[PDB]
Amino acid sequence: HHHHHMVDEILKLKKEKGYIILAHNYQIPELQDIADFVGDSLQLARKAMELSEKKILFLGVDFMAELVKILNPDKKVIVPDRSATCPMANRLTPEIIREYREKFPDAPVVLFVNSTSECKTLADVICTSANAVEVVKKLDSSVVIFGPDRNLGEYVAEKTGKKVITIPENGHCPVHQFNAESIDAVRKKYPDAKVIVHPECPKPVRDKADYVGSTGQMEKIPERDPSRIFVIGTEIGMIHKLKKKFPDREFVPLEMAVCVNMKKNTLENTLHALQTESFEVILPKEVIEKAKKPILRMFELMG
Ligand code: SF4
Repeated sequence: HHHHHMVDEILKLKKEKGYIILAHNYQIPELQDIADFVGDSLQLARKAMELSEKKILFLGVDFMAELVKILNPDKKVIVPDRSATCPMANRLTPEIIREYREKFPDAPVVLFVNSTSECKTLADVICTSANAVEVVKKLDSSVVIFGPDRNLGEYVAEKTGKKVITIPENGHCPVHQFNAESIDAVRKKYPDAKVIVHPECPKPVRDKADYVGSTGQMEKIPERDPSRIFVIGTEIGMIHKLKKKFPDREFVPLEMAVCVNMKKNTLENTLHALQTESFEVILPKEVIEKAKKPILRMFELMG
């Protein structure tokens, strides 16, 4: 295979230099295939608490790389592209969080994992798409401040019956803005297919799906649902993941949806990262100390 040179050297350098490679489900297939662990944000966060390797190469976006670092302050965490980020986070700021705390006195602040580490220092609890409902359900409050994703917060409100105040204004993931007409059309094309969508999708898409869940939840659905065809409403990288796990099922994208930031990582720049052991993820010690609290609370509210 024509990529063999990069694949072979990545595997050699990872072993020689003592790295574990963690990747998100939206990474390109070629990178998923060289990673030691590929999962959703919650699975990556849990893996980050467990792993023993002294050095971590993380393949995803910066806020998750930083979460890995927060949980492993004394390990070296590197990423191949230091600009890979989630655009939804930048609109959420400390000033907005403090404004809303005052506006809603005793409402806990629940931040989605795609948020700056600075913002996480101000959060009561972190969540991911997988556990947001569970986290908010278990909190001792009928009102929560939630951000940055409005769709996820609205889904949480539905599922919990609680008041969810979303910050900032119109925070959303462009990748998951499918139109529900795509579900109508695929219902006609494949009448027995099951439609699985991400909770970051807008409400009419969520409401027309058979299942709503994180990418890790999506991967578990075929363990219990014997359907021959699944239609997948999330970023295109998950198709490869699902097809690998379940070669005897068919996975159809709801629409083509690409996260440009997730695609910044390539075989070439991942090789360069292992050659140079760059770019290290570095945070102020104060940020680690403060942000770890709501991250650890997330795990306390699950189990
Ligand atoms: S897919 Fe959406 S929410 Fe996830 S990193 Fe990309 S822009 Fe952010």
